[PDB]
Amino acid sequence: NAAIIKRFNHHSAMVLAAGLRK
Amino acid sequence: SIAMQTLKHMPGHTSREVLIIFSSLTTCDPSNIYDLIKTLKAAKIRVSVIGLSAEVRVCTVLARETGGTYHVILDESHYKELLTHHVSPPPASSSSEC
Amino acid sequence: MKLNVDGLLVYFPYDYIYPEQFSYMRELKRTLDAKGHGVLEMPSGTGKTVSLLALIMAYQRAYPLEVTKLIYCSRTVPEIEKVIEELRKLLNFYEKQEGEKLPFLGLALSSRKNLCIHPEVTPLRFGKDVDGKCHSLTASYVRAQYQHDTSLPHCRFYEEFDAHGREVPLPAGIYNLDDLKALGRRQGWCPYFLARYSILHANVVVYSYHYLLDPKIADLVSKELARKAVVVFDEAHNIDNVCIDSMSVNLTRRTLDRCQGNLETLQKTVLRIKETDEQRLRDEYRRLVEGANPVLPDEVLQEAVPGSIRTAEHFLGFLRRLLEYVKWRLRVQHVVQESPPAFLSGLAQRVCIQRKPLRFCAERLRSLLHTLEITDLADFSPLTLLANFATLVSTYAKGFTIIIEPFDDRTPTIANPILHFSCMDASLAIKPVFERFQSVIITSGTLSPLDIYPKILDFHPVTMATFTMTLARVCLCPMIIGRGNDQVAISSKFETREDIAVIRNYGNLLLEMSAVVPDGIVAFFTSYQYMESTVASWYEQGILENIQRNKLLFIETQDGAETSVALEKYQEACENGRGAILLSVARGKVSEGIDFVHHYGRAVIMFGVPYVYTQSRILKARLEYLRDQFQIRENDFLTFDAMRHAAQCVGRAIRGKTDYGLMVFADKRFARGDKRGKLPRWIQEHLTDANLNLTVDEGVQVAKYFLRQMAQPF
Amino acid sequence: SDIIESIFRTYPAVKMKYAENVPHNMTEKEFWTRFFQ
Amino acid sequence: RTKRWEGGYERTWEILKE
Amino acid sequence: MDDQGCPRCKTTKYRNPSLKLMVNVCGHTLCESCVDLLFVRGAGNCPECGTPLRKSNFRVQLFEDPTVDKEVEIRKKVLKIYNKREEDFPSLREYNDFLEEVEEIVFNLTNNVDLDNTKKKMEIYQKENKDVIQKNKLKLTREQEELEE
Amino acid sequence: LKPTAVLRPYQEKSLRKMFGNGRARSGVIVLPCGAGKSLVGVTAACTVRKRCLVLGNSAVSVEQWKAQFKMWSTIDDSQICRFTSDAKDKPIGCSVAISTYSMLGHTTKRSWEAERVMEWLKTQEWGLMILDEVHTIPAKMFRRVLTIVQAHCKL
Ligand code: SF4
Ligand SMILES: [Zn+2]
Ligand SMILES: [Zn+2]
Repeated sequence: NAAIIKRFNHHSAMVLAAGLRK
Repeated sequence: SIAMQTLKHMPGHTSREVLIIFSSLTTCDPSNIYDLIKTLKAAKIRVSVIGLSAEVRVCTVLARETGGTYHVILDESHYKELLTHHVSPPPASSSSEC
Repeated sequence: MKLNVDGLLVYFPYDYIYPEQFSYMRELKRTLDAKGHGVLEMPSGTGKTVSLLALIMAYQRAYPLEVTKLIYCSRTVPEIEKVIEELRKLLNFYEKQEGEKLPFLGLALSSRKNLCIHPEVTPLRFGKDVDGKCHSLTASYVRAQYQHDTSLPHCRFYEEFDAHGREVPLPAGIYNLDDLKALGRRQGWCPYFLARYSILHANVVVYSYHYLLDPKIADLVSKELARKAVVVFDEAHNIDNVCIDSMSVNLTRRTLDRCQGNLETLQKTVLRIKETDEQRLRDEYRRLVEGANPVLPDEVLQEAVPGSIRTAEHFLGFLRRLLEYVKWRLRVQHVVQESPPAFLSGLAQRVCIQRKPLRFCAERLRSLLHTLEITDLADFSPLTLLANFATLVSTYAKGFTIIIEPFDDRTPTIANPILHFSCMDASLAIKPVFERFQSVIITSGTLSPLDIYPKILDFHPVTMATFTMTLARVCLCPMIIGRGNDQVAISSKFETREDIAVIRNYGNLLLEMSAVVPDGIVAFFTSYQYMESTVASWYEQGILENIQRNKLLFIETQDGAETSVALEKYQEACENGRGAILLSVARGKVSEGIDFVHHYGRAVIMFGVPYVYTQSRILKARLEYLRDQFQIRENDFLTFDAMRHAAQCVGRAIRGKTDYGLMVFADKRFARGDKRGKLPRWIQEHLTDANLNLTVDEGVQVAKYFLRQMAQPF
Repeated sequence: SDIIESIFRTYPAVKMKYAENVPHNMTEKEFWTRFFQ
Repeated sequence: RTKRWEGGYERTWEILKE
Repeated sequence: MDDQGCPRCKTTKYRNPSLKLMVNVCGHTLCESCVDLLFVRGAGNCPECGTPLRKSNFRVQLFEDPTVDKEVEIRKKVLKIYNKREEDFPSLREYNDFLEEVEEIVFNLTNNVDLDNTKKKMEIYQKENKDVIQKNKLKLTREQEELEE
Repeated sequence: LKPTAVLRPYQEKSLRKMFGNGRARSGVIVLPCGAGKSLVGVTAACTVRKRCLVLGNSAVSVEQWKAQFKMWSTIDDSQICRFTSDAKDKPIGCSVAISTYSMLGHTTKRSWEAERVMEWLKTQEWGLMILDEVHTIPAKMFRRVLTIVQAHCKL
């Protein structure tokens, strides 16, 4: 159940990290 | 960036400018807009944003950092007034050269 | 800017200030004039802060013989760091207004975790680790070993401070923690000990509430010299809960296991001592027979002879007897029971441990521990907690209870029983502050009605005034949504809280609000279970996808690191065009720690009235004691704490700089006549029937209009 | 196509998994199912 | 818990005044 | 319950907390599975220590520390002596002076022989049984009832 | 009425007008089929909280009413009975009854089993009597139902 929150927040985290070029 | 890739090749005597009609406060971006903003200042591209029903952070900093203005539509008359105001030539900044 | 305040003309830096600031200052002045404590509320932080400092400084300059020092306390160090910079700014203005420097000093105090510069502890980041090492570095044996000049890693900053830093007190100025550390580095003096010493030669001192509530640190800073000084709380709306929590202590299975391992370590140390030499340590035995620091307050602590515990063996045996009894009493398998006197009576009956020697448990422990030349207290901490608990429960329990729970908290059942010495009143614990200092001012925001406080805390308020923001435009817009667009009541009733329609109404409301509210928006839930259930329900539905598609979403958890990263990503998302949504539990540590600003929590959503699980033993003991002792009704206080905590989490949207914010409450309960009266005056007066019972759609429409009206300049 | 491509471009696990487990003698909807199932 | 209809008719027209 | 159990039958203790350990003068953990063997031979002799027991001398206890078991048993016995109340002493030192030797006796009796301890106890009993023990018995039982109430 | 039920303003108006005070008023409510007339009837029963009898013009309607009662009210399936010749639910075993004008208004000889229920229906007093498609009610046979059944209020 917590994996849903973790995944949804991972998704938003990865979308933000992808939106930040090195 | 598409505008900058075009306006960067423009001459120096011409006032390079962009008018943004922002509608949906959410906007996807592939990279940190602050670098692009710094690049816009360096490119001397005057950017002014007009927000419809939205008072966005990025638009606030983008305008005021670049020297442009960010305004939001109060009503139809405000929208008409804001565009009418933008028809005026931009006042030369102390950083602007002839 | 000279202000024509009631008592005197007050110099102020800004050319323009709002009308309510004059009222707040001249009202607060009454506490000084009447030589007594009082309570008041003011939304703005910076405004009430700068006006408070101006008022108290002008009053102090006018009546230095009446008020020697100002003691200011605030929620946290990051806030304190800004306040002390505002004082410096005020002093810079005052120096410019005066045209010359004056003999004035102000400084902010902090724990050694932050306020330290020693290289060996600098890589450490846990507070107890830094404190344990610092204590060891400053310990008399290390100092003696340093005086022996043998090869030893020592705190040169301490030795140079004790030699020179103590010899010359700092003359004047304002020193922030970062500036105090740099000063300490430049001077080669311990910032913590230098600041502590500077309290003896300083006019203003700043530290958080626990530096005043916990007697060990509070006594050192609240000495009798401050017999005619003023103490002011700026955001202690939860002073009761923090005070009670600072007095409460929790014991657990693992704690006792650690205490046993520590006890075995003490035994090994005693053997090492006995095989080396114990006669030198018996020098302490003389003063003990003659007759970290304990949490017992000034009037409760006494230097009375420790009783039958006259030797290390007696103390270790006495501790063994208690630890075995505590383990036994903790491991008992039974329902949760409260034994305030019975635990002590049981201790005397079951193991024949009398309260008299037990009263000196922490006193003897520290003395023994000190004579034992232990490495550091960091690992011995559980044993010290047990000893502190033991002396505390044996000394007094009038304002406490002993609760035994077969399982850990936050879990339905676990094979790790726990015991609580739950405190239940703030008045007797905070009593020394009001008794010693000539005036106490309880200032806060999101402050529920003031008349409850004289009941929970023993004080006679000179002032009882609630201020409301005065501005050319309504920068804040509170609104209550009582009905869903599905023509159904949106109330968070305990049985209705789980209703899929209410859950869906919150999701639709959040979906629309998150789409129309710019930058960062935040929503507070009653608990992680309901939040997860709600999120899971929204994930089964399209609601969660539509929300995330419309704007990024983040959710808070019990993990400080994960929430910190998520919050930083949420803020960074708000900086960029992506924007973000933050879902959190009202009672979560993030809600009490986070500060909301423009585009960072521009709108705050509260889902339902935040009522804690009323079956929790902590609530039961607390609530029945307030009714039995202070006569406050169960639903009265329970609603007050819910109203207070809701306003606290929701009212943080307004902090300063005159930036707009929205506050939407998704529960018709808040619109009830009593709940409205319990709501703070500034919210209550901005709230109106047009926004008192809005439908979800009406809320979105009024919010969109308000945002359009706030975007233009004043 | 945009479903798998948006996920593949957005998530590192799918990015690496699709590179190694690229669809062969199968239907792309099966790979989608293997992810969301 | 009684229903909303126990109070009476709405009488909306009574709000008008002259 | 958490401890392994008797040096011989360390298995039922893990199953349930209903079964309790028994204390004896020898300070040895015992229970029915082991106790039944102690009656068939010796009839009251500690298995490992061999010390005889005058009777069954079994008492229910729920402490894993055998030293506390002994110390409590010793404590309970010693409390019958030296327990005169504070009004007997004018000086602050006296209130805890005898408690020092008493705690030494109680503690030392957990390890050392009671030869000197019993002699001292008897030498003081001959004096304390006359008045102070008679008086303190009343005050102790009275204050014990006050502790219960 | 389970909170799943949603009440529209016109529905609420009609109910408020029917329940002008703590006493239910008898009369006719005219609402289109798409307007949820069934929900109003179910709501009225939930309001009266007393034994009620629903009569439909057809067995299909009787089925519709059963579904609507379960769909909108906390009542369980065993507590609802569809007194009908084609189907039996032991009506005497429960409080809520559903039937048709053709059954109760029946002019010819009743079946022995149906007579048992009808006598029980005749002897019991109905707090609320819901009549669907009452335009048929003025019929010579259907109007007899009003004399056969004893009801405190009829909607
Ligand atoms: S003595 Fe000073 S410098 Fe050394 S650890 Fe303690 S606070 Fe830090
Ligand atoms: Zn033995
Ligand atoms: Zn054995």
